[PDB]
Amino acid sequence: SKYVDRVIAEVEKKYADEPEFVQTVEEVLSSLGPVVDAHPEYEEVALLERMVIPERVIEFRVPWEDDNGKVHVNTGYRVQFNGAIGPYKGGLRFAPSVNLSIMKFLGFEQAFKDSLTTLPMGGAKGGSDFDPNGKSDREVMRFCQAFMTELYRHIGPDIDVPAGDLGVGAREIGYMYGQYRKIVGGFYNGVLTGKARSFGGSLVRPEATGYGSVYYVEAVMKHENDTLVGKTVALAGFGNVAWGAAKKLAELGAKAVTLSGPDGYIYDPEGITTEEKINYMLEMRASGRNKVQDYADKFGVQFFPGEKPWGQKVDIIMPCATQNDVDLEQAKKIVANNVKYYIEVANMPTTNEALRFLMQQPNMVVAPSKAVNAGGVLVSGFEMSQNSERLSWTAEEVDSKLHQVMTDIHDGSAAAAERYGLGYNLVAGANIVGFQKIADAMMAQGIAW
Amino acid sequence: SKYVDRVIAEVEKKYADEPEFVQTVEEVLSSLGPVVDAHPEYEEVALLERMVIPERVIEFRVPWEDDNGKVHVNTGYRVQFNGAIGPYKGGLRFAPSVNLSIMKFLGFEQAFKDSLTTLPMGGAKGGSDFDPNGKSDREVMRFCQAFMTELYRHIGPDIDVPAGDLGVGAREIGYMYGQYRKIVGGFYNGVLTGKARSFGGSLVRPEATGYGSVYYVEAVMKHENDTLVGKTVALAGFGNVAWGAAKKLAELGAKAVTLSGPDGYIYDPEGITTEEKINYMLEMRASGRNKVQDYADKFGVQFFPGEKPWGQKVDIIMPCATQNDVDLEQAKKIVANNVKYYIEVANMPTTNEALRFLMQQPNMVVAPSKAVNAGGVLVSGFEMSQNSERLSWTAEEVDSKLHQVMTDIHDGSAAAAERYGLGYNLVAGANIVGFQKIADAMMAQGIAW
Amino acid sequence: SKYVDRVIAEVEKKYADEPEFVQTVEEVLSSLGPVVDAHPEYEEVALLERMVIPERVIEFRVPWEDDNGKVHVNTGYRVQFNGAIGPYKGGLRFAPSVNLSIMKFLGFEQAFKDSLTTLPMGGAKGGSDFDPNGKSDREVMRFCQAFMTELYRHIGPDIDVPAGDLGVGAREIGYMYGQYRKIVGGFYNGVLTGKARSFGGSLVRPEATGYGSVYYVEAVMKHENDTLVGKTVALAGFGNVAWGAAKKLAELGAKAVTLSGPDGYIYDPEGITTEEKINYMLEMRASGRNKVQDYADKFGVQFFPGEKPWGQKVDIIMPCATQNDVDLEQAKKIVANNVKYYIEVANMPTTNEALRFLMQQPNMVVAPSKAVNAGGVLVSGFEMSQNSERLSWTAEEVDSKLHQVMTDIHDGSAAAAERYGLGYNLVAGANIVGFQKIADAMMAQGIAW
Amino acid sequence: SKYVDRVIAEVEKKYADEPEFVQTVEEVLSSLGPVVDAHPEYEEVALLERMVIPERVIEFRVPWEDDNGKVHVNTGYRVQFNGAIGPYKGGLRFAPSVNLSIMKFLGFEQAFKDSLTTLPMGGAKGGSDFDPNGKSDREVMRFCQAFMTELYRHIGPDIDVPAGDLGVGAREIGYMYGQYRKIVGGFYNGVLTGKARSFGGSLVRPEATGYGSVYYVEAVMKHENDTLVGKTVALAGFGNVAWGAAKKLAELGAKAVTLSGPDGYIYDPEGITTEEKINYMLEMRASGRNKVQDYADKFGVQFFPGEKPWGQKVDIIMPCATQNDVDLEQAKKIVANNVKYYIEVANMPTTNEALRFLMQQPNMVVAPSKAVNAGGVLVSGFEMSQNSERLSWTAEEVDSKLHQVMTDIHDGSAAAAERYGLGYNLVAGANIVGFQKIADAMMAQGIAW
Ligand SMILES: N[C@@H](CCC(=O)O)C(=O)O
Ligand SMILES: N[C@@H](CCC(=O)O)C(=O)O
Ligand SMILES: N[C@@H](CCC(=O)O)C(=O)O
Ligand SMILES: N[C@@H](CCC(=O)O)C(=O)O
Repeated sequence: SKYVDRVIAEVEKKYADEPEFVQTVEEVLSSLGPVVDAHPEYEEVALLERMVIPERVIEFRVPWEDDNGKVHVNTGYRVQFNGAIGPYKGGLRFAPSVNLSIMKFLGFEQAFKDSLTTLPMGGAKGGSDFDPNGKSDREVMRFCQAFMTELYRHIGPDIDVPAGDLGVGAREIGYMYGQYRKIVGGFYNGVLTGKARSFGGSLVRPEATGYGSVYYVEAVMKHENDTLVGKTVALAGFGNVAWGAAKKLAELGAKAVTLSGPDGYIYDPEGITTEEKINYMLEMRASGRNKVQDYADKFGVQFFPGEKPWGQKVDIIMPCATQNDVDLEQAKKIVANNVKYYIEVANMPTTNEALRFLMQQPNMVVAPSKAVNAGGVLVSGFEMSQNSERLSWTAEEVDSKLHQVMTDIHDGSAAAAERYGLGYNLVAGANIVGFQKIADAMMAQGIAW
Repeated sequence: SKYVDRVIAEVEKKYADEPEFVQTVEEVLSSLGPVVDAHPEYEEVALLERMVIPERVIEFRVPWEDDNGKVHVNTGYRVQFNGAIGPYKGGLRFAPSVNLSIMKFLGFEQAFKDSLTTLPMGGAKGGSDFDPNGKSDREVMRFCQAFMTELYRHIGPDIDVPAGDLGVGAREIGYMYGQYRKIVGGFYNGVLTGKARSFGGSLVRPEATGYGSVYYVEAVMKHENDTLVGKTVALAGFGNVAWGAAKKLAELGAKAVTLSGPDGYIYDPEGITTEEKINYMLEMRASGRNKVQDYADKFGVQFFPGEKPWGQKVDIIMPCATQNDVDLEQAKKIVANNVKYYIEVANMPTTNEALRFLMQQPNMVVAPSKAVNAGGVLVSGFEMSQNSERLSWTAEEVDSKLHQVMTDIHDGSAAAAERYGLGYNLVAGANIVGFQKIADAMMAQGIAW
Repeated sequence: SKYVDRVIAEVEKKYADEPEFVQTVEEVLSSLGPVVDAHPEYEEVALLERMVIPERVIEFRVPWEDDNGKVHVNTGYRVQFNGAIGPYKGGLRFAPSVNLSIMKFLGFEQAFKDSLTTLPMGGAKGGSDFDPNGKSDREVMRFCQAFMTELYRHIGPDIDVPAGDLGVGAREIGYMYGQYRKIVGGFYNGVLTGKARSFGGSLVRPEATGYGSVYYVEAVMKHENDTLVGKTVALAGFGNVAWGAAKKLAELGAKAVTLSGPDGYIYDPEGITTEEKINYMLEMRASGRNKVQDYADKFGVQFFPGEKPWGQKVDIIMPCATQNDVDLEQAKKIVANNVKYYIEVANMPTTNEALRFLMQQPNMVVAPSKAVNAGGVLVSGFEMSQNSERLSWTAEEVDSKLHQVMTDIHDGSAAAAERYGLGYNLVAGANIVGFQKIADAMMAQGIAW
Repeated sequence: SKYVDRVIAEVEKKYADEPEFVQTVEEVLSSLGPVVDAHPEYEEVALLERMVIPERVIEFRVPWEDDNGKVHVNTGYRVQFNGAIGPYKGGLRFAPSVNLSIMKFLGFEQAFKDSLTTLPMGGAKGGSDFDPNGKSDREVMRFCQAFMTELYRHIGPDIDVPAGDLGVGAREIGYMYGQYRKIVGGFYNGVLTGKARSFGGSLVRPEATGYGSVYYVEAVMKHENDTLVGKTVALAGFGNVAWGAAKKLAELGAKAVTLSGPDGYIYDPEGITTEEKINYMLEMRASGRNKVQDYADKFGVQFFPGEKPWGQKVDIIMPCATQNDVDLEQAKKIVANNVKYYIEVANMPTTNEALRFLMQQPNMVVAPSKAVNAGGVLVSGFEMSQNSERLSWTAEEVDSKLHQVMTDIHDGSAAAAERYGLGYNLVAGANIVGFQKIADAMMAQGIAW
């Protein structure tokens, strides 16, 4: 589509200094050509040009004092990218690399991911260049208070609902929420999600991302007249997502056979499928040692230091740890191994070069992270519902809806790709399904945003 | 000061992509060494590190529709840099070059300028990459409405009071204000300054910047046991500031002998000192022709196309038009001419290379724009007072205070430079006087911002 | 002006059921032809069509309980007609005849009157069909509380500042204000004017309307190379306005020779010029007897029952009591008497037939009430200034400004009439001066309201 | 008055547990008998019963963390006692004895004091049982932030304007204000008074209480056909008030001859009348040593440890330090000495027994602190005016109004006492003048508060 190409070119030029953002826009917009060409009305109201500029961006100063009385200064961000279909929604990331480029790219993708859930959630991202590494609990608390002392005026249960991400977990959400309720003088606990149960968090929260990713893979098997049962799976990490996936894979008849750490990776041909094995991951996580070897030492399984587990021959690859984990190098190994299922779980775990490549392979099934990991934000949506109803749902209620939605995200994507003649292209399908709802809403709302 | 050098280095690295901002910080902070070295307490509360990061930055999407029904999208900014001593305050600039770097640099300087006025005004800057050139009146109106539809929630008479700048005049202020009062449902006319008289603008508004700059030069003459009477002056432009200065120079016994346009410059040895001559500038401005030749055609005076008037031998140089007007090339001519008085009137009309150079010259007097052009923002402060009192002052009241303050800005700067042993360095003096009030306020307010 | 005629015709048709409003619009708009014909731009933005429709109208239910526990229901109004040049401003009228027509007509005229003061005040009117006659003090208090319990959300010191009118005096203003400050939880005493001194009322309040009307007449004498000294004056009423006028006439060398009541009128060839005489009016007012005879009984002066004092031969006629007091019948007597000065003081004290007639008389000077009685609202403006400054001015400060403004309202009107070639037509002049400021502001504010 | 006696009896019974409050009510109400007996209408609307119950009381939890990371908990109060004539107004006291009783008594008296100023200021008091003694600057800052994090929602420039008192000075006001402006997102610097100049404090602030007390004494001399010149004066303390009084006494021809400290008192027959002597007080204050001996060591003047200076024979006694300083014991010495002028400067520096006693003495002049020390709150009122006008007044403007008002507070009190036949009773006169304005306002505002 000439219209699409034109917007990408203008973006590339205007936001040259924001490489991460430019690439994401290109990647998403480029898959929408067929849809946009079928809707000339979009161009007339400059829809794409509007979409690529966040509704509102806020940056602010965050001075705070350490345990020694020294004053530090960081910068806080919240990018409220698109609120056409629900209050802004998206996690908070505290990491020294954080800048506007990275917030806009994650925030643009968040809009598409949130649109897929089928719930009324807009897209946003925020965070700070504050580095939680090595800070005391008390230091993290004062930072969170000073961060919220400004942030509170831009968010709220019907406006913008943040949540956790890298560097931001239950603990930080708790401290921010305490400051919020104090300043505002009321409860409004739907202002943040990822909360502890005592003040409104949802059951299935910890399992959400991981289980969700397995329900999606299940819908993939079905599509392909195949089965999870018996399948082996390579994971990355030993964290939350990895824990949740391993757990549900095992329950489903499958088994994970690898985990990974900055120190290397393990191989466990038996499968991280026991209560004892599965639970230990929590331990290692706890431990704060940050080494995957511990599992190998504990269970007496292979530990290959300084190596990715992308070389092992398995049925399914699920990268659930960090960005740009799988590169060309690793993709080629995966290919060579004749792995059919490549399922992104963590955010942007694959480089593009790697992605196109995997995508050129005819026999392969490639699932994009914005769809596969939607389970967590989907449970954040259920948490906002529970908070608005002022009650809790049972675990069975939450898990059962989680399950039905993840299946629909898969099926919907396929149907959409197929409709625009793209085959079984889950990557473009996720983009298309996500874009359509947003477009419909923006077109109906007129030219205001 | 090691502390100062350290903050400049961290700024240079962190905001590499914001060259204009980096340079301004270096230029201002570097002159404060003596003051900072005398106040060790500043470093303990990380004062400079706080100061260089704006309290709050807001960017937002601005879709709007042209006379033909085509939809355009621009981006709006408001950088609320420092509000320690008054509501945020600073102009709006509509120009296609506008970006965050430029907003932060003008907004950082605005804090120092506003601090010098002696009135309670903080520092901010905002605007859009919208280009008013070639737009209809109706188009500018719809843009201003859509811009304000988001902006209103961040400003207010006690919070942030914008005003005009490049691309933003009475007309735009009028349209934004109409939208504001409609959305908010009340009067609150102190929300913007630069208003027309019918709805609360102040007398002496149009003359403000120009007259103020002449009262300052007057205080310079006095300092130097000299006199305006008889002096000749090179101006740049034929606009508002130039008009106001010429006018007051003439009244004071002096006379301007040049004006300037993108087309060249004129020389008028008699002096733009008559009602007829003086008033014609308004005409040319009106005319929208944008040519200084008109004056030469009209009055039959020299017109040197494609040339700056920096070569003419005069007593006083007052650049009142555009940035980086006076470069090394032009400074060397000025030097060669044995001009003692170089008085910046327009904002950053001189490059640094040019500035250091002029500043190395022992016999010369160099006045920085943040002090010299304070007259306009000073009248904006009087306008907020009048609006808060719900009455108007007479022209004599406003002009008489304008006069006394500009004298004090000069005298104060000198005294300050002298105190820290810098001689009669009006440039560092302006920075020091401005910084001190802000520092005092931030130190008293604690570590919150 | 064809444009003017067209708007009047559309008004007449659309608001047929609002006779009082239709007539006022016609009367005012018809005098603006020359101004509108000189400004084609007005028609392009449909300025007059906008002006004739109030920005906002609010009507509301007012249940309240009497001293016997019976529940009564009345209706409350506030018409916020035009706020282009200041917060809405205008009195509250409690009378059983009150309806929307009457509120809109008084509110449209209030905009023009407020514009003449030269202060930033918009135009509004409000009130209720509640009848204070025969109610207890306690009943009036509960009514005022219930009326304010809804009204408070539409007004405020920067939004809409009501004040007294027929049926609403200091006492009612006090009760409404008490309810306001309780609901809102703060002071904000600039929300209402006409307050008692103890909580922010202004000195010269009681004298305001009356004195103002005499300062205006003074400017008329000057215009006409004449003098107040020695002049005799027919007043109507024995109330506030009459009291204030008599008082200042006497001080100025003149003397009133009549007063009036529903019972008839008195004639006092000596002049209501003594402390004893002057003060007695207050008595009669107090007395609540409502009879002008009391003065005649007390001072032993003529009392002609059931008669208007419009028949007495005097230098100046100043009707300061009720509407449509002076009719054709009375105008013809005035004419026959060769009275040159006819000065409306009370609101619409003359019927139109009467007005045109007086206006056709070549030798006569006719002053419209919107200008002549501006003194009261002008002191309400000074009260808002004092409240905003959080201090009181002295009586001399208030009276001296009152005086200078009333002179300017006269002079300005004359100059304006003369400019559009209308002669010394104070009636059209008041309309023109008032309209111009409002137009300027609306044109500058764009098409929002 | 039976009505008065009845309200005192009901107060005594209902607030038995609040001794300080009960006594103050009795003391004030008992002097109002004559006024109340002249206004039967008061009893009908239960005016006194309303007056003795604060409009609103707020208490709140204040957790905060010390320099060692230990968590402390204190309690915060704000009693908004009466807002009939202006926003609530009154200081903040941080001392371990603070409780509701003490807040209500100081807050009830504050209403009467504020009413005397003639400015629109209501009456309030607040504070905490937090003890600033021995805390670090950083600790006081965190406390002030946590205190304001709750307090901000109850105050504001038009609602309730706190200020300093025991334990709360410029430094604490600065820290609270910084937190306020951060939470609220705007300037609103009129929210607190006693601010540093850099962010809106008024000139003459430090001198205010002391100078004011001397202008009042001056009006007393005049009343009594006497003179300050030559008079000697016993002060108490070496603080702010003492410094200000000594200073102005000296300028006026008088001289202080004593100062006092917890360590004893000094006698300086020459007079603390030199720049050197006067300025040294600041030193001692600074020093934080808390000993008056320093002055005696420095100037070589008598130092009587563990003794009050109430025994020295002087013309005028001005207790300017602490409560219940002058007891029966000290009063008897004063009496014995034939001192005619007893002028309370500090708050409640005299016990009642002592007060009645002094008051029974026929030849003596006794001035109550609520009137004499009104100078400070009067300058706080001028500061709110300056902040609302968004400018500064000169020192001469502030001092000259200070002077005229203090004279009026004296004269007004005398006239009032005399009117109700009480003689020259400055104590009852202050109560009566204060009560009358408040009563007038409450009666006009109806039964809402
Ligand atoms: N950080 C997760 C959770 C966000 C949310 O729950 O709002 C994400 O990227 O979706
Ligand atoms: N644009 C002018 C005016 C700003 C103002 O009046 O706030 C400046 O740079 O100062
Ligand atoms: N009722 C008066 C006073 C209104 C006011 O003071 O706002 C009028 O018609 O002007
Ligand atoms: N604490 C002083 C000052 C209070 C104020 O300025 O509001 C008093 O008791 O009056």
